[PDB]
Amino acid sequence: PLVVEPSYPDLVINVGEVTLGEENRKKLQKIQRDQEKERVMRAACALLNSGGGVIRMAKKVEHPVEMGLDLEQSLRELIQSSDLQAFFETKQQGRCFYIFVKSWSSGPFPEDRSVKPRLCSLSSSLYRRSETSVRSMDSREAFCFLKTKRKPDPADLIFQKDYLEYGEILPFPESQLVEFKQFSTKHFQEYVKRTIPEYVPAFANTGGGYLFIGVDDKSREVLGCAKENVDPDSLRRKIEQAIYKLPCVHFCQPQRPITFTLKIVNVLKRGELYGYACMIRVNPFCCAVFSEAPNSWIVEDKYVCSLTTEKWVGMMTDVYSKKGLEHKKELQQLLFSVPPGYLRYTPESLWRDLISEHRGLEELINKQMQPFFRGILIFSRSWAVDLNLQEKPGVICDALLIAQNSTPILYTILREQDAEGQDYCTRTAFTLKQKLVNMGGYTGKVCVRAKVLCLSPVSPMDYPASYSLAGTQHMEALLQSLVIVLLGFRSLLSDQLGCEVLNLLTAQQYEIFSRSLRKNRELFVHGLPGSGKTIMAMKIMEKIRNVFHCEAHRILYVCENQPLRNFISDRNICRAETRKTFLRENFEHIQHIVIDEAQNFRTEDGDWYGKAKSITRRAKGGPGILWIFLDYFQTSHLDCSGLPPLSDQYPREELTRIVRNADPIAKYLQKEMQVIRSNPSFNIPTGCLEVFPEAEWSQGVQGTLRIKKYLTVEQIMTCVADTCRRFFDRGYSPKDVAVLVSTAKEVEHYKYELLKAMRKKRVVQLSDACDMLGDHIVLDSVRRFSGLERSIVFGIHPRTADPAILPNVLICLASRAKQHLYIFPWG
Amino acid sequence: PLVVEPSYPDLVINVGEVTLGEENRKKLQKIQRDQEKERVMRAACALLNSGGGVIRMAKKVEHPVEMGLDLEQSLRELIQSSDLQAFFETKQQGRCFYIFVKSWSSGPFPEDRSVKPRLCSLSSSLYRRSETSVRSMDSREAFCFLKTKRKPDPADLIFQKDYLEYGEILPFPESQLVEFKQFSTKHFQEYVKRTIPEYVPAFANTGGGYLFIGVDDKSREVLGCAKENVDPDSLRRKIEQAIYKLPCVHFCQPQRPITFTLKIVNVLKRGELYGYACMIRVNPFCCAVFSEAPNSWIVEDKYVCSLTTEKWVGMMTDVYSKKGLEHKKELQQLLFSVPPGYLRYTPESLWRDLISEHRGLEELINKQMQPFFRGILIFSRSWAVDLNLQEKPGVICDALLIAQNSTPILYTILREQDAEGQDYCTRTAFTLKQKLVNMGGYTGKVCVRAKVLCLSPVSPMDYPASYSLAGTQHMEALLQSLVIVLLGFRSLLSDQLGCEVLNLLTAQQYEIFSRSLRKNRELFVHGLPGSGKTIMAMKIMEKIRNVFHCEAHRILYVCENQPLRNFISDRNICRAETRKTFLRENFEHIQHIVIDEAQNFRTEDGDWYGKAKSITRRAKGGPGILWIFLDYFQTSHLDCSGLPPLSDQYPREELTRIVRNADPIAKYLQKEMQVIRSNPSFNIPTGCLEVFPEAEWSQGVQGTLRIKKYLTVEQIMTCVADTCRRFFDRGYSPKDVAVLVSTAKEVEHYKYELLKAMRKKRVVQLSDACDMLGDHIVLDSVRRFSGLERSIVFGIHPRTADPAILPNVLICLASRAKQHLYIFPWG
DNA sequence: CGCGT
DNA sequence: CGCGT
Ligand SMILES: [Mg+2]
Ligand SMILES: [Mg+2]
Ligand SMILES: [Zn+2]
Ligand SMILES: [Zn+2]
Repeated sequence: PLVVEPSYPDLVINVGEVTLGEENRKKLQKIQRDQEKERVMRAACALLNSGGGVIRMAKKVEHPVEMGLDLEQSLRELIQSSDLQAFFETKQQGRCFYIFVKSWSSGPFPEDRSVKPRLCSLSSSLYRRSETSVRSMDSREAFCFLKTKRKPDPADLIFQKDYLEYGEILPFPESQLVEFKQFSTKHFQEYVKRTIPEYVPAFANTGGGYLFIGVDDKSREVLGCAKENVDPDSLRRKIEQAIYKLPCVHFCQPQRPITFTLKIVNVLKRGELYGYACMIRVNPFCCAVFSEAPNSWIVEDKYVCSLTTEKWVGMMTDVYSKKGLEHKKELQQLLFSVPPGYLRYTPESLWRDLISEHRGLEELINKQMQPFFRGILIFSRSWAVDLNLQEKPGVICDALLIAQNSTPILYTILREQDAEGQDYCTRTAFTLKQKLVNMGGYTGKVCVRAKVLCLSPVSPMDYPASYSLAGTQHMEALLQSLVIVLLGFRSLLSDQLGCEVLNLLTAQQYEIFSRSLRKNRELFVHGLPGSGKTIMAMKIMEKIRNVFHCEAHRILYVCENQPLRNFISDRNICRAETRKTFLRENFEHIQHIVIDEAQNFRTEDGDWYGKAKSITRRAKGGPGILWIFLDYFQTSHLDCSGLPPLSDQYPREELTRIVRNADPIAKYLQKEMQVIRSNPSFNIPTGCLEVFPEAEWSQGVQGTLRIKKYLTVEQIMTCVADTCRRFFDRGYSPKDVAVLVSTAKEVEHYKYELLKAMRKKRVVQLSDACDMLGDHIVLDSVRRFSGLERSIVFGIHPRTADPAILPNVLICLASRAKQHLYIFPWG
Repeated sequence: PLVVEPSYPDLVINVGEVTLGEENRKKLQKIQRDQEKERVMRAACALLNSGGGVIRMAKKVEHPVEMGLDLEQSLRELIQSSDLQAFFETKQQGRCFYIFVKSWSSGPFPEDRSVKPRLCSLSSSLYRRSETSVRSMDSREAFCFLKTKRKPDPADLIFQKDYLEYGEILPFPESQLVEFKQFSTKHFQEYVKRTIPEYVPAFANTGGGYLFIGVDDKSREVLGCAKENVDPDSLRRKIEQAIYKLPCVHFCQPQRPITFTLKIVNVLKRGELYGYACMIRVNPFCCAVFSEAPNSWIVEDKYVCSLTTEKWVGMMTDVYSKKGLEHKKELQQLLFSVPPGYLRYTPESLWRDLISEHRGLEELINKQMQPFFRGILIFSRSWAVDLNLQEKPGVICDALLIAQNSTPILYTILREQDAEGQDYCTRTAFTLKQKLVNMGGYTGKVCVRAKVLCLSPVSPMDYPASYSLAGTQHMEALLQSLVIVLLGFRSLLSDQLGCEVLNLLTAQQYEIFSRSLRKNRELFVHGLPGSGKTIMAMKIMEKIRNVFHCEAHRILYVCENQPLRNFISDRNICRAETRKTFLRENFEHIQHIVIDEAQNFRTEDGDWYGKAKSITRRAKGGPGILWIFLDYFQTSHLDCSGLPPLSDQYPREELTRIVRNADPIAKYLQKEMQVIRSNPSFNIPTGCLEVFPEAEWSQGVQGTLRIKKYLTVEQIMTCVADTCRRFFDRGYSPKDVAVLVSTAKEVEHYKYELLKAMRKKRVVQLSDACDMLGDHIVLDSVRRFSGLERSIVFGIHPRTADPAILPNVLICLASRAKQHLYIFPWG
C-alpha cells in the first residue's frame, strides 16, 4: 500500500522501485511491467484527485532515462489528453525520479463545473454496447452518461423457441442488440461466470439486448454445449447470481433491481438431445450498472484509499465564501496589490509592532529579502492559528512570501532554535498549499516552501521551473485564491477582507439607488437598519454636486446629532448642520437639502419640515432636491418627529437589503426587527413597520455577536479590556473599537471605570464620538453615535425610560457594529 | 468523387460498392480495405458537418451483415465517443446498405458553442510533442489548443559543437525537447524530407525542441551518414524548403514565419572525416502549425468538398433572429401548441379560405389525415415562396404535418397532376429540413417526407424508428425550431410570430415599469413614440384594481380622442372619458385618475390639470393615483396643453425602449425624432426633446416600410387596393389594415375613392376608428387614430397647416404601424 | 424623555 | 388650428 510520507510541505507518495526507460521496460516480464505501471498510476491518480503532489520512485540506474512509452500512454489516458506537460513534469537526481502532479480539478465551484468531470480514474467500470463491440466509458463519457441518467426485433423469434436444432443458422447478425458467444465444455461454468460482467452491464446501460450463449459467432449456427456436463438447474443459479452481484447505482425511485429473462433450451441433433443453449434477454436499466467498483483513488489522511461505487458516482455528478469568489479580483487589488519594483510588507501596522517588540527582527527579515525585489510579504503573528491549526509558543511571527521568479515561501521566525520549529512550518505550509487548491480554487502549479528562521544567532525538494511565479499574471491569480482562502477563517486579514466586501455590497446597492436622482426632486427614503442609509446620503450628496454642478456650500445636510455632523463636515461634501442649528440660522443661499435620521427629529424647536420645503421650493431650479432619509425601526424617542403623515410621504424609495453588517449581526437585526413589528411604539405611523428586507439575502461576510449577562460592572469592564487586548495583539488598531453606553450622562461613570481596568493593557486613552479621526477607542452614548459605525462595538447596559423604546435601542446599537458586537444587558 | 444524388428530400451520398462484415473485410487486401473505409468516412464526415443525411452503399451479398470492426472504430474516432447509436443508425434492404447520419453541431448559436467543436474531422493534422512521442490532436484537443493560441538545457551544449566524434554518447535522453533519428544513406534525401513534417510541427506547437539527425536512438551515439553521399549545401536546401512548405495559421500580428536554426557538422572517426550530422533547433511558434491541410469534408452545392486550412481554422474557432431564439418556447405555445387528442389545423383563417375556393379539398385532406390523431397541420398557400424559393403555378397549398408517431411530412396539393409536382415538393422538403438544422438549431434526428396530392381524380426511403416523433417532448422541440426558422423569412406565420415577439418585449418592459406603483402616487410618465405607453396604461389600470382593490368605476381614464375612449371602454378595465366629457360631468366617486396623450390636451374647455388634482387629492386614501402619460414628440397642436411646467412635472418615469414597432419602422421613428430635436415647436418646453432612446436596442422583429411619392390619387389608391389584395390572398385578415388620412374632413373624399378602386378586389366595406372589433379596414384621420395601432398602415398625403407640426404628424402616423407601413406624401 | 444648547 | 361637440 502507498503511504504519503509526511516530512514534506506537499503530498509526496513513495511508490518504491520502478524500472524506467523503454528499453529496460521491454526486457521485463509482462506481469512485472504491469504491476509497476499500475502502482505508478495509482499514485498519479491519487495525486490528481487530491490537489496535486510529487510521486517519488527510486530508479535502478544512475544515468538519465526516459519514463517509457507505456507509462506515458497510461498518463495520457488518465488525463484524457496528449497535453501531458500541463499536469505532469519529471525531474531526476541520482537514483531518484520525481513526477510532479498538478491537480485535476481545483476548487469547490470550478469554472468548468458542468463541463469537465471532477475525478480522474484509471477506469470507470462503465461499459456500453457500441454496435458489435463492448466499449468502456472514459471519465468524460461516464460524466455525460451519468448526467443524462440523472435527468428526470427478429432476434425475439429465436428467443421464444423452446428447442433449437443443431447447426441451425440464425438469420440476424451480431448487432447493437445481439451477441453470439461460443460455449466450451472444458470451462463452461467458468466461461459463463466471466461472460456476464462484460455483456450484461453493456446491454443494460444502452437499450437492452439479447445474449446468445451456445451460438457460433462466425457461422451463426447453434451448437450449445455437451449435455453430460451442463446441469440446467445449476447453470441458471450461477448465471442469476452473477447478474445480481453486479453493482448498480440509482438516481430515481423506485429502485427495482436489474431485469432479465433467462431461458435454457435443449439443442437437438437428428431429433436427439445433444446439449443446452443459453439465451439472456436483458431489459434496459433505469440507471447506471457497473461491472465492478470504479478504479479511482484519493488521498485521505496519510494513506491512499480507493473510492467506493457510491462515493465515485456522487462525487462525479455533484467555510466557502460566495461573495469572496465573485469579488476576488476587486478584493485582491484593494489589499494584495503587487507593486512593481519593490517588495511590499503587509500589514504595515502589524509589521511596525513586530520590529518594535523584538530587537534585530527588522535586520533578519531585510537580509533574507535581499534576493527578491518584487512581490508582497504577508505577515501574521501565527499563520497556523489563522488557518485553524494549533499555535506554537516560541514563534515570533509567520511571513508568506509571494514574489516574482520565486515559489511561494512560508517563513517562520523563532525566538530560539527548536527541533519542532521545522515541523511546525512544514505542517502550516502544507495546510496553506492545500487550501489554495481545495478552497481558493487555484488551477495552476503551486508549491509552498517551508522555511524557518531563528532570531537568536530531509532536504528541500527542487521543483521544476514551471512552479516559480513568472510575473504579474501568476502572482495575481495566486493572490486572488489567497483572498478566497482567508475569507473562510477568522483572522485579521480575513476581517480586513470582510470589511471590504461590505463596502463592495453597498456600492452595488448604491448604483441601483442612485438612478432616482433624475426621477425625483422631493423623495422620502425609508431605509432599514444596516441598509447603508447614511452611506447613500454621502454618496448622493457627491452626485448632486456632479449632476447639478452646484458648489459644496449649496448643499445642506441636516442631522439630529453632533458627532455625525462633524463626521460629514470633515468629508467636505457639503455644509452640515444640526436640526437646532438649521432652525436658528438663515440658509438663503442653499439650493438642495438632504435630511438624515429624520425619524429622530423633534418639533419642540420649530417646524423644520415646512422650513425645508420653503428653502428648496424657492430655489433657482424650481423645486430643488429635498430628500429625507429615515428609518422608523431606529426611533429613539416618543415625541413628534415633525414628518408629514405617512400618506403624504411620497414619492418613496426603500433600502431593504442589509449590506452594512456581517452575517451574525445582520441575522440579529432581523430578529429584533420582528419584535418591534409585533409591538410598535404608539408614535410611529401604522404602516411604517410592514417594510420587510429582501426575501433571501446574505452578505457572505462572517462576524461575531456575543451576549454576556448578569456580569457586574467590574466583570463587564474586565471582559471589555481583555477582549480589546486580544484584538490589539493580533494587529487590530484602536480606531476599530467603540464602547457604547445607554446615556451620555452615564459616559462619565464608565469612562473612569474603563481607564481603571484597561490601563493594565498599556493604553490609557479614550475619545468621544465627536472625534472619529483620532486613533483611540471611542466611548459615548448609543444615541450620540447614530450615523457612525465601528468594526468592533461593545454595548454596556442598554437601558431606557420606556420599554416600548427598548427594542429600538438594541437595533440602533446592534446596527453600529460592522463585524464584532458584544452586548452586556441588565440582569 | 462523391456526389449528392438529388432525387431525395435529404442529403444522400452514394459511396458505391463497399465490402461489409468483418469476416469479409479481413479477407481483403489492406489497400482495398483502407480505400473503402476512407470513402465511407469521407461521406460520414461530410454528412456530420452538413446537417446530416444518408450514406448509400451497395453491398455484395444478400443476407444481413454487420458493418465491421474497422468501420465502427473509425466512426467512433470521428465522433470521439462510443455513443455510436446517437449519431449513426443502419438499415439494409436487399443489396443496399444505409447509414443515417445525424448532424454534429446544429444551429448558428448552439448551447455548446464554447464547449464542443463545430466540425468533425478525419484528422486535424495538428501534432504536438507528448514527452518522448509525437501525437495528433483530435477535434476537441485541437479546439482547445486553438482557443488558447487565440487568446492575446543540456541539449544545447551539443548543438554549439562544430564537430562530433563518431560513437560519442550523448548524456541526455529523448524527452520533451530532444528527438534522436537514425540516418541511412540509402534514402537519406527521402528520409529527411519525410521526417520534417512530423517532428518540426510537433516541436513548434509545444515549447520548441531539438531534432538530432544522425544519432542512434538506442545507444545515443553519434553516427551520421556516409560522407560521399551527403551534399552539405544541397542537404540544407532540402531541409529548409521542407520546413517553409509547412502550412501555418496566425492569430496575431506580426506574422513572421517559423523560426529554426539548422547546423550541419562533420562526424569525425579516428580524427578523420566520416560523415555529416543534422541538428535542428525549432523555436516555439506564436500560432498553430499544420503538417498538412486538415482532413475535414463538407457538402457544398451537390458535391462533397474539402475544407481548406484557413476555412477549417476559422470555422473551428468561430437572417438569424436573436429574439426568436430566446423566446422560442413562449412563441411556440402561443401559435404551435400541440393539442392532445385531435389534429389541429393552422392557420384556421387560411384553412377556411382554401376549402371555400376549391371543391373537395376538405375531403382530400381529411381522408389523408385519418391515420394520425394528434399533432398540428400547418397550412400555407405556398411553402416554397415562404422559404424564399420560387413559386410553382398550379399548386393549391402546402401543408406541413407534424404528428405524433410520424416523421414530419410536407404535403403539396396540386389542382392537376404534373411531373414537376414531385420535384417541387422534394426541393421544398429538403429546404425545410436543412433550415430546421442550420437555422432553427434542431439537435435531434429529423427527416421531412415529401408527398404530393392531386385534387383532380424513386422510392420513399424508410428511416429508422428513431426519426419518428415519439411524443410531446419531441414535437415541442421540433416546433420551437420551426419558430426560429419562420422568423428568418417574410411570410404570414413569420408575421404572426413577429407580432407576438413585440407583445413579449412590451411585457418585459412593463414589469420594470410596474414597480413604480408602490413608489409613486402622482407621476409624469414621459414615453417615446413606439415605447408602448398606451399599453402600459391599460396594464397599470388593471394593476391599480388588483393592488388597491378598487372597483372598475373607481378608476377614471381620460383621453383626448373618441376612438381611443371606446377601445378602452370595451376592455372593461375602468371608466373611460374624453377630456371634454371630463371637464363637464361630475366625478365625485372617482379615486384614481389616469391621463393619456396629455400633450394633446387643450385649455380651451377648462383647467383639467387642476380638476384632476382636486378629485384625486380629496380621495379616501390620501393623494390617490394621478398618473399622466404623455409624449412630447407626438404634439399634434400648437395651443397650450394645460400641463404644469416642465420643472413641476415630477416625479418622472421615462419609457425609452421602442418595443411596439418592427425594425424598419423603429429605425424610421428615431430618424424623424432627430429632426424635431433640431427644430422643436415653440409650444413644447425646452427640456422635453432631449430624451433619448436606449443606447443600443433592436426588437429583432422584421417589417416593411415603403414610401411612394409623386403618385396621383388614383395611382396611390390603386397601390393601396393592390397591396391589400396581395396581403389578403396570403391569408391576412382585413382587421390588420388601416388607411390613415391627414384630416377627418378629408376622410369622406378618400372613402369614396377607395370603395371605387377596392371594389374590384371583392371587398366594398370600410369602418371608422370608433369601431375596432369589426373585421373591416379602418379608414380615418391620423389624429383620430392616436392610441390605437394596426399591423398594416397606409398613410395617404400627410399634411398640416404648419410645417413645424409636420414632423410630428409622420411620427404620430408611423408609430401606428406595428410591422408594415406605406406612406404617400405630397409631391 | 434625550441631545444640542 | 383639429376633434368632440
Ligand atoms: Mg460476439
Ligand atoms: Mg525517437
Ligand atoms: Zn432507478
Ligand atoms: Zn502568430
